[PDB]
Amino acid sequence: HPETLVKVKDAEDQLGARVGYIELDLNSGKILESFRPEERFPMISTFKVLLCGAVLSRVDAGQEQLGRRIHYSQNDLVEYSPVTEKHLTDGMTVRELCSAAITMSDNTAANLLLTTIGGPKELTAFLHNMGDHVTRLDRWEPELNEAIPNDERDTTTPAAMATTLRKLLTGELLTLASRQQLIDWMEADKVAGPLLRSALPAGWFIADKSGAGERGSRGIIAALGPDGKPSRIVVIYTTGSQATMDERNRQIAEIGASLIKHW
Ligand SMILES: [K+]
Ligand SMILES: [K+]
Repeated sequence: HPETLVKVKDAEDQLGARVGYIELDLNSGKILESFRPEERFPMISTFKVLLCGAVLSRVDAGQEQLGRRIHYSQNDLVEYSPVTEKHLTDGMTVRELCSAAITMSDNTAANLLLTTIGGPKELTAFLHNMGDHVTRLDRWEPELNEAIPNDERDTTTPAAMATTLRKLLTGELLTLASRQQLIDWMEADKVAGPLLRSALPAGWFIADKSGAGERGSRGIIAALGPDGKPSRIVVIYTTGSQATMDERNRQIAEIGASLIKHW
């Protein structure tokens, strides 16, 4: 609904930065509303859902086991690795790493998983192979969060990310076991606290992944809907703002409040 575009525009006024937005019908794939749908924005941590989608695809193809244990060392730890920093000696399984990466925003976990699939180049190849010719991952954590103005490395567009997430959560790319495992990881409630979840009415379903990077970069991807069943995909990104994290969060939430109101 255009009333939501009013809020997206208000957000740009408040943040002094670009905001990309898209609302997609989960069932049909029809774009319901958009703002800067084909402009690039850093994916930041939202790329982790795509990463684990590629991991699950390999599990489906028998090239990976969710129960496989991976050991690493202090040499592998990068900034913000809450789960991995405490399993240096125990190691972690592929399943535990995807859970840590998606639900706990663990960066080392994402790097370990990137290594298992062949790195940024293979994630990008995976994306292209499924029809996403826009999204690209070029670097590892933490450099992929640089958000350099006008840099296309590690970026997506609201439209590409929304369409790719729909394909991952519907259709045939993943087996039902994998689709649901991906959704379950996105449903866990740990990170996306003050964003779209804060605006969600009771009984509504939401599977999401938010991210924050350098230079004001922020983003969230989500599948949500009433009655514990998702029916739409929403993708919001912004980069370049000098506003506080709290200010950026409030704007994203206000956009969510509007989307819900005019559902
Ligand atoms: K290393
Ligand atoms: K989540």
